[PDB]
Order: sequence, then structure tokens, then C-alpha cells
Amino acid sequence: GAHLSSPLASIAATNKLCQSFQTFNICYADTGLLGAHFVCDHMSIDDMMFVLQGQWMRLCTSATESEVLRGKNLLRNALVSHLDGTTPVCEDIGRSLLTYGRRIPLAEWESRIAEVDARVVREVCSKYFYDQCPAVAGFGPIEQLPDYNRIRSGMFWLRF
Amino acid sequence: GRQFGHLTRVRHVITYSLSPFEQRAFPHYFSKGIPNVLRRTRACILRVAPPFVAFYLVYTWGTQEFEKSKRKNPA
Amino acid sequence: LTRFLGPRYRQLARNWVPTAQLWGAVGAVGLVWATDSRLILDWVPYINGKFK
Amino acid sequence: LTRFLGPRYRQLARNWVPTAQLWGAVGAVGLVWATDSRLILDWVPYINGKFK
Amino acid sequence: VSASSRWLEGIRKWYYNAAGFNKLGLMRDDTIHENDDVKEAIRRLPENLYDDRVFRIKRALDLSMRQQILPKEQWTKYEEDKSYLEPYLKEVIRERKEREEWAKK
Amino acid sequence: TNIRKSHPLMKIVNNAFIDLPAPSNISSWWNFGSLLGICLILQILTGLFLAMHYTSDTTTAFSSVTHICRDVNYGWIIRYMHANGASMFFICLYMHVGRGLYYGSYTFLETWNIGVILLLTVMATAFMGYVLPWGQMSFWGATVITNLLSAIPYIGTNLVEWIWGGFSVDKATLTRFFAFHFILPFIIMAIAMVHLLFLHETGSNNPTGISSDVDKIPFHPYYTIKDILGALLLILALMLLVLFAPDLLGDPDNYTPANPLNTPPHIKPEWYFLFAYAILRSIPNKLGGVLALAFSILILALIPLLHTSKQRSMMFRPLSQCLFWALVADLLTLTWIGGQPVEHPYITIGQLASVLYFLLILVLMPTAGTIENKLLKW
Amino acid sequence: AEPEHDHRKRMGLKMLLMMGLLLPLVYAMKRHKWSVLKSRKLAYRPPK
Amino acid sequence: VAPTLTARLYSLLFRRTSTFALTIVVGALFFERAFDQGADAIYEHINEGKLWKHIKHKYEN
Ligand code: HEM
Ligand code: HEM
Ligand SMILES: CO/C=C(/C(=O)OC)c1ccccc1Oc1cc(Oc2ccccc2C#N)ncn1
Repeated sequence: GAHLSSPLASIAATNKLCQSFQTFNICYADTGLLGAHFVCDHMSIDDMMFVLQGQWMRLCTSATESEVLRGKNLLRNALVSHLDGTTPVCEDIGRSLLTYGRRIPLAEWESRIAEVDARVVREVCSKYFYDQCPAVAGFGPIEQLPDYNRIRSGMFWLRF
Repeated sequence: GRQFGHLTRVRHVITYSLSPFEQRAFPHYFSKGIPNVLRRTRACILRVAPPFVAFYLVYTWGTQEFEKSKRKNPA
Repeated sequence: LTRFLGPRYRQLARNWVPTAQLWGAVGAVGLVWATDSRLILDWVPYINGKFK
Repeated sequence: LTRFLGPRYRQLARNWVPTAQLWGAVGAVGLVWATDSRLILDWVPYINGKFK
Repeated sequence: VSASSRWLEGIRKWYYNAAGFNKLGLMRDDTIHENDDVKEAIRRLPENLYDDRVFRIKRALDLSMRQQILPKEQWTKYEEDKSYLEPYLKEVIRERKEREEWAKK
Repeated sequence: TNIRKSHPLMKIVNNAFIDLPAPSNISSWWNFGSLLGICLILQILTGLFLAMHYTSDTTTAFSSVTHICRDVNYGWIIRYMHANGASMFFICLYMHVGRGLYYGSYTFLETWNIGVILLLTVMATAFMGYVLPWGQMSFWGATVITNLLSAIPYIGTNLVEWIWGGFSVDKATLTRFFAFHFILPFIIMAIAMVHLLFLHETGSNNPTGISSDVDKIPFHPYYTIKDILGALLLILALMLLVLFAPDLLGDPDNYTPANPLNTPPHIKPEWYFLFAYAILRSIPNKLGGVLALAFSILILALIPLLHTSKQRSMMFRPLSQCLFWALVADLLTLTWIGGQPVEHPYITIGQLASVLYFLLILVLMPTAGTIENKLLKW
Repeated sequence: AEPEHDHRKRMGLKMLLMMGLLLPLVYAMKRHKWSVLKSRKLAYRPPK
Repeated sequence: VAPTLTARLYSLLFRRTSTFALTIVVGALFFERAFDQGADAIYEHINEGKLWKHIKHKYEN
């Protein structure tokens, strides 16, 4: 509920701003899709866009040491919890050999995770998120879904 | 006052849009533009012009008749 | 008062410091240009043209 | 226009006629008193006191 | 049926073409002013007609904005201008007129 | 949360200028609403800087205006900006009203009716504003128009002498006209606010007269940037006048001080009153003059009750389109006749255009709408 | 009668030269933002 | 010229709204000098000799 670490998650629960959201980093050869998906009431699309976009921007300009350690910790946990039993590991062997050419050992993933301070997050986020044109897909009761120009406008901060 | 999300019921309509940074502002400015203005002039000249042409005649005659009224050839 | 004193806030200040510096430059050059403040404008090469 | 023409409306008019008459009296005496309209006020006994 | 009644029909086809809503793909009933009887008739339409109506209005507002018109073949033909609102609107006015006859006695 | 929505002040700004659902398809003819607001602000800002130097007495009324243009630092720029801004305001009022008539926007009963009150108030302002320089046209325009109120039965002469502060347009008339000219634009702005309150209730109409609910776009950034471009065009037209032709739309007699004993050869308004000035001289009766003169503007309040068409807009209405342009051309005829003397061809065609104006609104356009319905089997 | 004459012709040139730079530029700004709507494509997909 | 003049202008000065405002402000100062004088110079050519600035040397002391 209200006590959740993530600002978007906490505001979304408190103000009943959605039924769900999820971040993603879909990977392809030399390209991919990076952002969020959410499902919400017809009247809640605008606030949801605002609160999410503002989060991308907060992180792009003003990410902090503590929250970045949490993100590192969630990832360490995500990576270890995922590689549990023969089916996930065999999948990781097959996929990694096609996409990386080798199997990247868990110690190396940790090494590459441990490297990521706040300065890294806001630089890397800026490279991809800051002042970029999004791909937007909308379905359902979408009268309140922001106009593209306004979404595009939420991709930068006038304050920064 | 009404806001978005409370306006009306719309079903089964897909809108495809492009970012302004991916597309040009003046796509075919003169090539598509010039034919279009001529087309909508043609579509309206029969409704807009015939009152003005009528005023022009009532103006041109009126001004002419005003000048040639004070002067007189016999005493 | 005491609530805003911590490691995160020092980071948050450090993060917004180049930005708050650059807005000061915007404000200054903005004020200098708008008033035609001669004291500062006597130093700049092309704008110098106001020979008494 | 044609919708307001019927027995009920004739009754409704008859019902509000003494009222609409009395508001006319309020308006008239109101206007007469506020302007000091001499033409009408020359007729009333105590208000008559304005000897030229 | 008649030579001059074919002429009233040809003058009507002329006006229809001059009105030019068909150039924007609209049907006649799309173009009606929305009063209380009209609002109710739209409300009373089945799903398929309402959805088509919405799209035709959507399309014409889009064309209006970009100051375009449809290709000639895609114009609503006078002969096939389906008067979909007619029986609905006639029924709403029928109902209103009754209420008004009742409000009279 | 977005503070644009929650904050009591910003809430209004968001609902009025930012997040307001606006039709996708509104013409350049919808621009004049914002342009009128620019013109009202422009008039307040130029008018005030003039009031910082203007004297309200018959003695140096003319001299203060001279002092502004001659001695006051860039005073000439402000003075012609105000005088041309008043005309700019009037070109806009007319496009705006015409747009309202063509597109059926008058069916917004309250919005439109508040706009009729708005037109009368801007007219009353400009009339009083013109007296202020105390030129020949300033005085003689004032005497020729106020004297009409004499024609009202019984009340008549008492009214004129109450508006006059004496027995003619004198010392007192110049002073009170300044007071009323100072207060009116603020009362205009407050009515313009109530105007917009009533508009936001329904939102804007559009060139088709069909509802735009299915295709609404946010006011920002579409109508923000379109109103910026439109204002840049209004500044172009205003600054073309102020900086190349400052005396074009004005009368030369205003450049000589007022003289109650000497009447000028011609007595003509600025272009924006010429149509109505023509209607007045067209009818020989005194009272019939003023009653046709009031009916010249007050008629717009009847226009909604004279709507006969099954459709809102004239977009799909060719019979009505011709009779509309006839009204614009007829008003241009009345404009021409207003600035002309009362001799032979002009008396007849003047009153011919005058009877046409009223026939076109009261009888002709309500008939075309009925026929257009019959043609669609409606 | 018109002492300002020379000055108004001067700023008038500056007015025209500025508007000649600003008019196409504000037009291009409006045209940029509006291209989202001008190139938008509609498709109507009603059920079976 | 290897990345475009516009590409290097976005990277250095248009990314941050701070440097965007700064480039507008610094660009407004330098534009005012080049324009005011440049338009005055054009005004000199269409009114050659007619102006007091050309006459000046006639009445000296
Ligand atoms: C004091 C000058 C006036 C100002 C500041 C003003 C303000 C505006 C504004 C901002 C709009 C919205 C934008 C637009 O549609 O143009 C508008 C629309 C409207 N105004 Fe005015 N207006 C004034 C004069 C008038 C007059 C004289 C009338 C009628 C005699 C009028 C009646 C209307 C109507 C009917 C609309 C609705 C147009 C529509 O959206 O379809 N207004 N007004
Ligand atoms: C509704 C907006 C306004 C309109 C339509 C308007 C109209 C006019 C007109 C037509 C003139 C005479 C033009 C001339 O001969 O130069 C004038 C002059 C004047 N106005 Fe206004 N005005 C408005 C706003 C105001 C306001 C708000 C003030 C007070 C702050 C004001 C104060 C003056 C003064 C002092 C003059 C006399 C100086 C002069 O003639 O240049 N005006 N105005
Ligand atoms: C003091 O005179 C101001 C004038 C003015 O501002 O003209 C634009 C003016 C100058 C010369 C002659 C008359 C003048 O005043 C007027 C005033 C006037 O007022 C109305 C305008 C529109 C509709 C009705 C009326 C009335 N009554 N209609 C015509 N001329």
C-alpha cells in the first residue's frame, strides 16, 4: 500500500490510480523497448502517465545513492530467484549462448550490478529516457489518454 | 464544463499518429497546397463573390451618378 | 528544518547544483541585457559599441 | 407556441391574473414615487404639497 | 411517377450535391443539429448504427481540420443516403406531442 | 499529484487554457475570441499610459494629446497604438460576430447574449473615447449623436440634458466621458470573464455544426500555438497601421481644436460606426432614426429565435451562404454610404441597403433555412 | 505636424524585417505541433 | 560537420532547458547588436545624405 518504497507504486496505491503497472526492458539484437505498461480506470490515465513520466525524469536528473542500492538489491534477488531449478537455468544457457555468445556467470552479473551508483543511473537513464520520442500503445477506454505532444512534453523537464 | 474521460462513448476506432520529430512540418507545401486552395476557391466563388460583384456595380454606378448630377448643359 | 538534514539531501543538492548555477547565469545575463547595465556590458567585445 | 394553448393554461393565467395586476400597481406607484412624477402626484391629497 | 416530379427529384439531387456533406462522407442525418428530441433519437439508436455514426462524424471532423474532402467515388450518393434517424426522431416527437396534449387539459 | 488540477487558482487556468477539450477542426475564424482579449488588454495598457499624461478639461484636452505625441518619450507610439487598437478591436468584433452567425454559434443562448451586451459596451466605450482629444470631429460627432435622445417621447429632452451636464456637449461632458471611458473596459473584462464561463459549459462549436465530442483535442498545445501565431498576425496588422499609415483610418478635422460655432463640411465616424450612421440618416423621422439605430445591433438578440434550419452551420447550406454574403456586402454598402454626403444617388441606395439589412435578417435568411429543409425532405 | 516621421519609418523597417523572420518561424512551430494531427490515420474496425 | 551542426547544437546547448535558456539569452544580446545597427545601416542607404548624421560636418562649432 502507502508504505511501498517506489514513489509510483506508493502514489498509485494511495490514490487508487491503477489496478497494476510493470516496468520492462524488452531486448532484441541491437534494439529494444524500454518503459512501462499499466491498466487503470478511464478517469485515471492522465495521472498515471504524469506520475510515471515524472519518475523517469526524477531518475534522469536527480537519482539518489540509497534508492539505487535498493534497485541493485532487487536485481541481485531477481537474478538469483529466477535461476532456481533445471528449467530456468537450461533456458538461461540456451538464450545466453544465442544473445551473448557465452554464459555470463552470476559473479560477473554481480560485478556489473555492484558498479552502478546514482551517477550511473542518471547518466544511463538520460541516454535513453531524457528528451526522447516514446512509442505509445493504447487500448480500451482511452479518451483520457494524453495527446502525443503532451506525452512528448513529459519526456523533458523545464526545471533541468 | 466537461473533461476528457467524460465526453462521449466511442467504440472500435484506431488512431495512428507520428512524433513531430519523426515527420516534416511542410510535407508537400506547394505541390499538395496550391491544388487545394484552388479547389476550395472553386467550391465557394459562386456563394462569396456575386454579392460583392453586385456591391461593386452599385458602388461604381453610384459614384458616377453622384458626379454627373450637379453639372448642367442648359441654363 | 531538522528533517531535511541527511545523506540523501546532500546528494539531492549536489544533483541540482549545476542546474541552479546555470539558472543564475540565465537570470544575470537576462538582467544585464534587459537594463543595458553598462558596468558589466563595457567588458563584452561586440556589444561594446556605445562610444560616449 | 401551440403547446401552451389549452384549458389548463387558461386556468393558470386566471390564477395568476390578480397577482400580475398587483405587481403592476407595485411597479407604477414605485415608479411614480421614485421620479416624483408630478402629473400623477397632483391628484393625491397629502402628497399634494409642492405649491409653485 | 411524373416528368416534373422527376425534376423536383433532380433539383433535390442538385441541392444535396451543393450542400456537399457527402464530400466529407457524411449522411444527411449525421449533419442534424442536436436538440433534445435529436439527443434522445441518437440515444435510442442500436449499437451498429451509433458506432457507424460516430465514425462518420469522426472522419468528417478529421477532413474538416485538414481542409480536405474525400475522393469522388467515396462521396455519399443521394440515392443511397440512408435516413437512419427518421423513425427514431419521428417517435420521440410523437411522444413529446402526446405529453404536450396531456399537459393541456 | 498534478498541481494544475488540485490548486484552486491553477485549476481555473488548466480548465480554461490547458486541459480544455477543444474541437480538432476549428477555423482561423475561432482565433478572434483570443484576439479580442489581446485587444482589450492592449487597450488597457496603452490607455493607461495615455491617462498618465492626458488632461480631462476643455482648455488643454487637445494640448495634452499634443504633449503626448510631441514631448512624451515614445508617446506618439502609444497614442497611435491606442487609436489603431480600437479599430483592430472592431475588425475583430465583426469577424467574431459574423463567424457566430455563419456557423450557428448563436444557439449558445447565454454566451451569445452576453456577447451582444459585450458589443454594445465596446461601442459605448469607443464613442466616448473619441470625444477625449476634443477635436472638431470629437465634439461634432458627440453633438450629432447625443441630440438623438431628444426624440424619445416625454422623457427625451430631460435625458439629453442629464447626459450633457448642461444644454450642450460642454466642459462637463468631456470630463464625465473620460470617467466612463476609464471604468467601462474593466466592466467589459468582467463581462468577458462571464462570457467565457458560459462558453466552457458547452465548449466550442466547429465549422460543421456537428458535435466534436468524438474528436476533442486539448487546448494546449494546439490552440496555444495557434493563438500565438494569430496574435503575431494581429500585431502585424496593428503595427502596419501605427508605423506606416497612422492617419489612414482617422478623420483630419480631429487635428483642429473643437469649435461649437463652426460645423465641419462632413460629419463622419471612423469606419466601424459608418454602417449604423448610414441607417440613421436613411430614415427621415427623428424617433424612427434612433429606434432603427438601436434595432441595428439589438437585432442580434433575435437571430437565435429566427433559426429555422435543421442543421446548425451554413457549411452545408448554399441558399443561406448566398444570403449571408449578401449581408456582408450590404453592410459594406452601408459602410460606403456612411462616409458619403446625403445627396441624390446616396439617399436612395442608402435607405435601400438599410431596408435590405433588416429584411435579410428578419425575413430572408429564416425563409432560406426553411426551403433548404424541404430540399433535404426534413 | 509629424516630428516622429523619421523614427516611425525606421522602426517600421525593423517591424517588417522582424515579422519577416518571426512569421514563418512561429508558423513552423505551429505546423510542427500540428503535424501529429495532420498526418494521423483513422481505421474503423467494428465487430464481425 | 561529421555529426550535423544541429546535432552538436542539441548535444551541447539544447538538451538542458538551463543551457537552452542561456543560449536564448546570450543569443538575444548578440542579435540585438547585429540587428539594431544592421537595420540602421540599411536605413542609411535609402536616406543617403537626407539625415542629420550625414549633414553634421556642415555646421561645426
Ligand atoms: C468583448 C469582445 C469579446 C470577447 C473578448 C470575446 C471572447 C470570446 C472568446 C475567447 C471566445 C472563444 C474562442 C472563440 O470561439 O472565438 C468566444 C466565443 C464566442 N463568442 Fe465572444 N467575445 C467577444 C465578443 C462577442 C460578441 C460581440 C458576440 C455576439 C454578439 C460573441 C458571442 C460569442 C459566441 C456565440 C461564441 C461561441 C463561438 C463558438 O465557439 O462557436 N462574443 N468569445
Ligand atoms: C474597451 C477598450 C478601449 C477602447 C475601445 C478605447 C477606445 C478609444 C478611442 C477610440 C480613443 C480615441 C482615439 C484617438 O483619437 O486617438 C481613445 C482615446 C483615449 N482612451 Fe481609450 N479605449 C479603451 C481603453 C481605455 C482605457 C482602459 C483607458 C483608461 C486607462 C483609456 C483612456 C483613453 C484616453 C486618455 C484617451 C485620450 C488620448 C488619446 O486620444 O489618445 N482607454 N480610446
Ligand atoms: C463622439 O463621436 C464619436 C464618433 C465615433 O467614435 O465614430 C467612430 C462619431 C464621429 C462622427 C459622427 C458620429 C459619431 O458617433 C457615432 C455613434 C454611433 O453609435 C452607434 C453605433 C452602432 C449602433 C448604434 C449606435 C447608436 N446610437 N453611430 C454612428 N456614429
